[PDB]
Amino acid sequence: DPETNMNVSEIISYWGFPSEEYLVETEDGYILCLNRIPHGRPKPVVFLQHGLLADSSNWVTNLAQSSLGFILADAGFDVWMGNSRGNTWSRKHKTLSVSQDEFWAFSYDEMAKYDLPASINFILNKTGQEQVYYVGHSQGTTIGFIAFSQIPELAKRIKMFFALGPVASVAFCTSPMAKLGRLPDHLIKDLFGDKEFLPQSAFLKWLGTHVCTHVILKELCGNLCFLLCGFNERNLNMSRVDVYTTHSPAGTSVQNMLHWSQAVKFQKFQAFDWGSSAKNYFHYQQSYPPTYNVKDMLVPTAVWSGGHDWLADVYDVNILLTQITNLVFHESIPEWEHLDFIWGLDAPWRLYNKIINLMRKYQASENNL
Ligand SMILES: *[C@@H]1O[C@H](CO)[C@@H](O[C@@H]2O[C@H](CO)[C@@H](O)[C@H](O)[C@H]2NC(C)=O)[C@H](O)[C@H]1NC(C)=O
Ligand SMILES: *[C@@H]1O[C@H](CO)[C@@H](O)[C@H](O)[C@H]1NC(C)=O
Repeated sequence: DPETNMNVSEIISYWGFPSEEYLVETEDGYILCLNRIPHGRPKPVVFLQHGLLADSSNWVTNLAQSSLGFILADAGFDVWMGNSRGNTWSRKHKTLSVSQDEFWAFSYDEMAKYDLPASINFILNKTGQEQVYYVGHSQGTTIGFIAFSQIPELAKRIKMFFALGPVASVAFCTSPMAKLGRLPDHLIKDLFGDKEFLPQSAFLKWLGTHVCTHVILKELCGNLCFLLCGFNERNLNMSRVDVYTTHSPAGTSVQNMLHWSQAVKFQKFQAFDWGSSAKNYFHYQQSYPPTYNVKDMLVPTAVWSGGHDWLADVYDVNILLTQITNLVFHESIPEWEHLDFIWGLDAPWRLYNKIINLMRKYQASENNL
């Protein structure tokens, strides 16, 4: 497969689409790579945000008529895809080197606080548009829930929020992440260091111990993304595995994994606990981390969840839906697993078509004013 050892711009150009990349600088000096599909093979803007240990690839890794990024371009949208700090394409800084611990001293807190405002405000300036549609998967969902409840000036800029496999609280997840999560913070630091989260073969074998055993592929259990997220074999293109395997995982910090462990352990949707009153005060101007309330998020939201989703589990998803003021739509696809939202064979007709039609319903209402 030519897409395996290709960059995200090369994949877009391979499928016959216009490709554009942009370097954006955050308020805290990180240099993010934005991917753009300006037209199909001024238009309304859609911003696609990847999840845990992923990248822009996620929206352009199936075929031209089965990948969200590509179908949105063909449906008449100006497609923008974000890359979270620390991944393959966003591992540059104005001052810091990738060899310094301070470079990796971030979690999804900084992604929501600095990556999203910088990325969205760059787009709105470039296009001249006043608003964007926001689509998030997995961790991209939580970045949205934080950014849009914490930054009301940014929320105003969002027409509609499409949450695919939504994650706020991760209190009841049964994914191998709750296993890594329930280890003490000092042990995670001891095993993986203070920089990039790079687990070796022995750790992934331990994380995989009798949880990834009623699977045909099994090579998928060696992959960090497939392991933490979970895959539905009834709905994956098992011939495309090497494309998914090469592009994912795409990189994150040990601190981001520490934050996800704190989310499992404390069962609270909050900012990162730095370990002491003094350390927290140095970051938040208070001794305990600020809590994030989904009730403060007034953006019109459309939610898709999977009944067999390990990470964005049924129990946590049901709690979340009761907290979304202005829930426009919600659907639970009973057999879907976490990765089905981005790589499901049936995702174009059970998901991608509904997203396009809700955007058009919003457009019809807009054009009516
Ligand atoms: C499922 O995966 C296979 C393998 O990635 C896809 O087949 C490739 O499709 C492209 C575009 O049509 C061709 O250029 C390749 O030569 C095909 N073969 C291989 C082995 O890469 C297939 O189209 C995917 N999609 C579905 C829905 O089956
Ligand atoms: C992607 O590959 C193309 C072609 O080699 C190159 O021009 C571009 O700068 C690359 N982008 C990144 C982010 O590596």
